Amino acid sequence: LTFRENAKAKTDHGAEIVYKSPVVSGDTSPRHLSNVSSTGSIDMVDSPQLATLADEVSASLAKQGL
Amino acid sequence: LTFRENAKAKTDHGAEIVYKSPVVSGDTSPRHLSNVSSTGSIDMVDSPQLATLADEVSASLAKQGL
Amino acid sequence: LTFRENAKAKTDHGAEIVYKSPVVSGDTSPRHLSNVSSTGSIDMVDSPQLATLADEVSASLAKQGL
Amino acid sequence: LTFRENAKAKTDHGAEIVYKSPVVSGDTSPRHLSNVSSTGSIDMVDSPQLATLADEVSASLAKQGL
Amino acid sequence: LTFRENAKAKTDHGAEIVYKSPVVSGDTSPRHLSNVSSTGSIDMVDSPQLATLADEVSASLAKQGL
Amino acid sequence: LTFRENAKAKTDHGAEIVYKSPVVSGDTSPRHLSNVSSTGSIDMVDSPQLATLADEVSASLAKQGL
Repeated sequence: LTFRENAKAKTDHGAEIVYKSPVVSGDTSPRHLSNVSSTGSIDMVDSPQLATLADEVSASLAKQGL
Repeated sequence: LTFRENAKAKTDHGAEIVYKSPVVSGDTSPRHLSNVSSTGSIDMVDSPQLATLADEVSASLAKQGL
Repeated sequence: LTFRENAKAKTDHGAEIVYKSPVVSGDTSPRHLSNVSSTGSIDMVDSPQLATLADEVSASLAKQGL
Repeated sequence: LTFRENAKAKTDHGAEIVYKSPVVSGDTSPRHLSNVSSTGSIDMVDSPQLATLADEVSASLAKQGL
Repeated sequence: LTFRENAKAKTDHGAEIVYKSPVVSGDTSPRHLSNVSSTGSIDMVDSPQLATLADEVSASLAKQGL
Repeated sequence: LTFRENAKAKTDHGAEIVYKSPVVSGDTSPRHLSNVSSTGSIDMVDSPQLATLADEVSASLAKQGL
């Protein structure tokens, strides 16, 4: 009884072989990927709060969040 | 009884072989990846709070968060 | 009874072989990766709080956090 | 010039107050949460490999992983 | 100038107060949480390899891993 | 100039007060939490390798790991 498994990359006359090899030359920058699984929760995810009150502000409110 | 497993990369006449080898030449900067699993929770994730009150502010409120 | 396992990278006439070898030449700076598993919790993760009250601020509030 | 900040929980005639206090009476067991940020990598995450060859096995292969 | 900050929990006639106090009565056992940030890497994370060859095994292979 | 800061828990007629106090009565046993940050690395994390060759095994291989 005989079994053969072969995985082959074969080149004559001089060129590159890339075998099971991830190559990343480009710049990689995914931004703001939110994966959320929530039950019964109060979640602020990727949800920054910016408030500015400035230059002669009276009797005034910024209300943010939950 | 016979078995052969072969994994081969073969080049005649002089060039690169990259075999099972991760190559990263590019710049890597993923930003703000939030993965959240929340049950019954009060979560602020990746959610900075900035408040400025400045230059003649009276009787005034910034309300942020939870 | 016979077994042969071969994993082979072969080049004639002189060039690079990279075998099972991580190569990182690029700059690496992933930023703000938040992984959160929360049950029944009050979690501030990657959620800094900055408050400035400055230059004639009276009877005023920045409320942030929990 | 006056400011008053109040957070109040008030009870007449005898009952529990739970204030900013996480309470977990249930059993907590999240299983197999994989968070993966990958660039140019060979990653096996949460990916066990089980191989059994048993009881009269001849000239045979189990091939797993990357 | 006057400022008052109050955080109050008040009960008449005898009962529990839980204030800024985490309470965990349940059994806590999260399992197999993998958080992975990978660049240009060969990572086996939470990925055990089990191989059994047993009871009359001839000319045979379990190949696992990388 | 006047400032008052109060944090108060008050009960009339005798019962428990838990103030800024972690209470853990449950059994705590998180298992197999892997946090991995990898650049240019060959990492086996929480990835044990078990190989058994037993009871009439001939010309046979378990290959695991790297």
